[PDB]
Amino acid sequence: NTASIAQARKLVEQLKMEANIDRIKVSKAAADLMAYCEAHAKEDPLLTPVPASENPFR
Amino acid sequence: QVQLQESGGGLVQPGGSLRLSCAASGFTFSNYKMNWVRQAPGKGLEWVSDISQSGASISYTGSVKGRFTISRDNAKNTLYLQMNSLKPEDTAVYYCARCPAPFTRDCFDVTSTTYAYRGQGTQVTVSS
Amino acid sequence: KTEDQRNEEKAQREANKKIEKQLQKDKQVYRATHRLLLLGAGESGKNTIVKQMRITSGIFETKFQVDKVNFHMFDVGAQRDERRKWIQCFNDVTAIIFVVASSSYQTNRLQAALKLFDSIWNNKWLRDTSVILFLNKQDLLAEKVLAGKSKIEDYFPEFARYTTPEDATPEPGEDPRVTRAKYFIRDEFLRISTASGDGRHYCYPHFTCAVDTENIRRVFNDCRDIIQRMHLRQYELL
Amino acid sequence: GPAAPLPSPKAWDVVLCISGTLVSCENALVVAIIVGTPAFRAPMFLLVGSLAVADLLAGLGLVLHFAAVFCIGSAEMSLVLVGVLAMAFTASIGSLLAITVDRYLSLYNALTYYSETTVTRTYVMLALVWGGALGLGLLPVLAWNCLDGLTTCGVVYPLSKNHLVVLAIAFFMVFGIMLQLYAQICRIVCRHAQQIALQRHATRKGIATLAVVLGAFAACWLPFTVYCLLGDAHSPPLYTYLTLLPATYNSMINPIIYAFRNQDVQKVLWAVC
Amino acid sequence: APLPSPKAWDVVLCISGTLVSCENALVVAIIVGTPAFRAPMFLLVGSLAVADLLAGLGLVLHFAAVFCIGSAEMSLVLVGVLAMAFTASIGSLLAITVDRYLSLYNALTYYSETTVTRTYVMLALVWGGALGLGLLPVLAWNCLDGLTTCGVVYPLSKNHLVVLAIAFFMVFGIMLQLYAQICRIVCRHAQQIALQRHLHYVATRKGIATLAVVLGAFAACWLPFTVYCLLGDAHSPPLYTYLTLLPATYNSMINPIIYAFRNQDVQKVLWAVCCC
Amino acid sequence: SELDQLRQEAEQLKNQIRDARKACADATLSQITNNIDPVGRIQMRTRRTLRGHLAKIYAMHWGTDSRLLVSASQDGKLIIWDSYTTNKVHAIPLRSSWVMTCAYAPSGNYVACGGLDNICSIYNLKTREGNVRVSRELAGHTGYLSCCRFLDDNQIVTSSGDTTCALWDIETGQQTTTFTGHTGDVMSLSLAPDTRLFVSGACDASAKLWDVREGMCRQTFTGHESDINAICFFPNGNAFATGSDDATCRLFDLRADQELMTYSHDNIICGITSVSFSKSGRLLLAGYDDFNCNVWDALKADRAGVLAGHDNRVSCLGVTDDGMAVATGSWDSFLKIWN
Repeated sequence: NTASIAQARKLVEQLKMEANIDRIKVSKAAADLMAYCEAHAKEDPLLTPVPASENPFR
Repeated sequence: QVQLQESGGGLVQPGGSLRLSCAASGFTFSNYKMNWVRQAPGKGLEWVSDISQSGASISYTGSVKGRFTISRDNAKNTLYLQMNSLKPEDTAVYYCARCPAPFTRDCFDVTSTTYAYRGQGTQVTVSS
Repeated sequence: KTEDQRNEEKAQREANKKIEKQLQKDKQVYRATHRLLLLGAGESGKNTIVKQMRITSGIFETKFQVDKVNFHMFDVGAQRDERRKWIQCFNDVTAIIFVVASSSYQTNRLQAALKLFDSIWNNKWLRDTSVILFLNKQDLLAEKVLAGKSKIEDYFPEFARYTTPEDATPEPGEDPRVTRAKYFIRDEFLRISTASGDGRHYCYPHFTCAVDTENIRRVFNDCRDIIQRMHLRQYELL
Repeated sequence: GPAAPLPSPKAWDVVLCISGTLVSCENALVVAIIVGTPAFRAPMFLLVGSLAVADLLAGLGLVLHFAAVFCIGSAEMSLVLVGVLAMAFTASIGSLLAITVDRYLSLYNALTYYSETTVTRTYVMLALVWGGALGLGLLPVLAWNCLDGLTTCGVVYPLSKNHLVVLAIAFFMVFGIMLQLYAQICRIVCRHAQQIALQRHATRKGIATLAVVLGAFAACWLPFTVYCLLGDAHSPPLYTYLTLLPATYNSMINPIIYAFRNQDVQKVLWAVC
Repeated sequence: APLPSPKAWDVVLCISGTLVSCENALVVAIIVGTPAFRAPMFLLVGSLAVADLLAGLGLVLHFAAVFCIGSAEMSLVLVGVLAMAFTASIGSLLAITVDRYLSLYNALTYYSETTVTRTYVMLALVWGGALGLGLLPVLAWNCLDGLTTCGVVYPLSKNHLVVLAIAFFMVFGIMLQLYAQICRIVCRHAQQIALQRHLHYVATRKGIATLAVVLGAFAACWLPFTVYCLLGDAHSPPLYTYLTLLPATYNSMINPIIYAFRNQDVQKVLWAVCCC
Repeated sequence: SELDQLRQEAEQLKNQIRDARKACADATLSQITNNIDPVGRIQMRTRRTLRGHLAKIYAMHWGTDSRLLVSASQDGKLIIWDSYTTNKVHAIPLRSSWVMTCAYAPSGNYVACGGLDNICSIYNLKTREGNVRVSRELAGHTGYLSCCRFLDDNQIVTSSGDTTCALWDIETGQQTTTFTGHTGDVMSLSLAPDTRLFVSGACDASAKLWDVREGMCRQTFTGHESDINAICFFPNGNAFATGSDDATCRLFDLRADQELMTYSHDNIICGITSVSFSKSGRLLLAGYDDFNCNVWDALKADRAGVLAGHDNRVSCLGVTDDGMAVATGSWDSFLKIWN
């Protein structure tokens, strides 16, 4: 059980790098997601169907 | 996070009865199929027992046949393995494993050396 | 438009025609040649069988020329034991050649082969593909049974009640005891196979030894039977 | 319109008309699925397509023959129509024989079944079946009809006894060929059934389906040919169509056994519905 | 009532029947005399020769009963026996062809000796399907008493004739299919059977093609008669009847030559006998 | 002793991170998304049904200009299609019959293929000779290659079954960078629009974020119950949707470092094969093993639509760079275009 100790040490190292990160509130994240979704809603062919004149797949 | 914790097991006299408990979290215990696999010293993993989704189809390996009982408590999400009349060759490191996909009859890769959905493993030693 | 783009479209159609004419030929080539998987639990003489039928990369491909029918056999190497992901690539193979060592009593490596065979049989996308089962490395099977040093009763508690099948064809010069144990390992695989209904899947047991060379003929008949059984099921019938 | 009346249809004429119309309706969907789906273009599907087009053509010929005998009243048109009806029935028999022989070939050399050889064989089978159908449907039109008044003109006015006898002989030869082919297929299926039964420890399904298909063919086509051989010109007129209804029934039943039972066509039907 | 002398066609029919009877008697003599000649194919060949000899005697003493004294009853029974022998012969030829096909197909993959017993199961069927039929309506559905319909042979009725023709054409289609399957087998597995010949006439493309000629040696003879049985009626000339019955007797003559004398062991017996 | 101490330290840091994750969960996505109006239903129609593949189609990819695509088949052919006119431009024969991934370089010059043969192969489409010839082959990986993507004409990221990811430079041909953090096969990986980061989802029921320059794992996302079969970034590059075999697709956001939405239906026992987003990021598409494609509307986890034109497993599903159409390739050897 020699490589197992090294693997556990690497796991702990990565875990404690991962712990020290900055996290904003979930509400702000949802706000940004919906802001992006609404800002580009007019440029989505799938969301709002386009007339067949501008559709190359017609 | 999907984690499984195994409780019970230790240096015990032969012929005794030992209860091993597998506590699960982070997933639906009802949908999946539970397996018990043991790791002999100096040898690879060998499958021991399995219990299906509902609890109807129960199968064991030849050695543990007639002496091992596998049960599941869906309400408590706890998988119990009951061992009766143990033998010296039964010593190993046990593992409560889960087959990768739910609602599937097949259950792949439960004895591989590197499996994600396997517990840390309790230790069971049988000696005088 | 037609003034400038017409020639470009015409060239594109010509390229399409050439590509389609190539596709017809390699379609004939692809559909003519059959494909088989080579799967091995471990220490079951897979390389011995490969050498017998012979006459870094993770997959090795071998060619056959049996009876003017081209076969390709694929083995898997340098891949980890976790095979729940790449086994789905093999739902179009004619059959999966499963090689099992019958001298397995991991302390019980035979049960590992039995459990793995259950996964292949009951897999969702391997339901259609049949499995050719080669009980291999029986050269020492009679030896240990005759010696009596190792017992299959300890590793398989249901052998003692099991009796020799009436519809059995033992080879000459074979002890009665090894013949019974020979068909006990087969029936364990057969119990899994016959447990599941919905007969799109069938198993083909075949005893094998290292000295044997005619394993070509047993595979050829199995591929003959597998393909025609699939044709039977299409026309109701079987 | 002074006189020139078309006689009113009798009891069995209308039943023949209804049978032909519903046969055409039944086969329209089958041929539509055959042509429309690009996936259904395998060598074996062309055979079912040939049978379907022959059956649909026979039904259309029946309904148009009633049209010619009801408010049309053209003798030459009726001759042409009975000729193309005979052509359609001959094509149906030939296509069923070709379907059986192709199925047996697929069973026999299964490994080599998927090659250019099977496509060439299917093309040759289609060519032979439809050419023979046209040939046997051109004799009762070209010069072998009853219009001259010299020949016997056996059972189906207007059509000579000799052409009818030749058709019966060809049908009996095809019947023997199919009997032997189905004996071969019976041997194959029985061997497989015995193997599977030995493995499990059954044969009812295969015996049932082969018996059903062969009995349908026999009990639906035999009476016409036997009565054709035995019958004469002055035979009772009800027997002309009394034994001709089973021919329409077999033409009706053929796509159910050969097309609907296929899982892929059934799935396409369910998707359409 | 003085019976007029039979015409020349009846005389030549009797003569040809006499040669057929002599040849069949010779073939059965070689078959029976040698105890070693009991091969599985030889039993079917012997049954064919038995039916053939019976037909030959029937025709010969039918000419006898026609030109000598006699009543219609025994003549009727005898012509029924003649047709009975002919349909038995047709069944025997079909059985021989199916035996050849079964032997080739089975010997392609292993072999079984149990089929000899199956031969009996087949043989009786022929001699029960044809033979009994060849006597079943003749004694019951005869048109001599009749006053219903007769057809193209004086004793027999038309329904019997059309039934026999239907059976004949079913058998002909069966044999066409069998020959096609034999050709497919010999073309696909030519090298194997060429190398595995040691453990019936199955050989290279040139060698086995003669079977088609053998099939012709059947098709060219019995086909001209059976079709006529459907086309003709009571008023059809008897000249056509005799001219189309003669090919049947010729086929009866030629069957021993192509099936009995063809085999190598009887050929060795033939050189042994001729050398003396 | 030391192993037990390391395990206890790992557990206590895990508990601390769980507490930190729960601290930032002020309000769920359901409450904030309840106000917005639903899109209702989307009736997607099939336009082009591409035919010419014999075996199953296992991977496909779109070009930068949303005109040319690539599909790989287990038959050993890589077909480059023009979806506009359903012609085929280049039927590349493959050295190994078994292929599991194909990719288009973001310049139209190179294509990449890989599979069980353990070697990723780059084919050049702009050869002077006019014949498509293999340019380079990379064989560093041990486990079967799972997927591959192009950073530019020179760098390629590959994810294989050896629980490692690799970054190769094409000219020199050796592994420029390695990524070893996963405990299982790395099934899929997706690249951020800014190409500085990429997230790979593996069979350990976990996804991991990696930075190409520094070569270390930034954050790990857990919460699934089975193997993540596919994963795709949000168009803005600040979130990613992961689809697994537990019949549930999850949405994760990087900054909160936790899940947000749990798209699932009680009648869905079938798993997920591939996921993708649209240009606006509103509509998301996810393939299923039950031969249909379910389209979830935006965030409320309501099935906006169903696309049921396939007969077998849908293996690849991709949305064009301009969002005109969605291409679904399944195991029935048929690749369809929907819009």
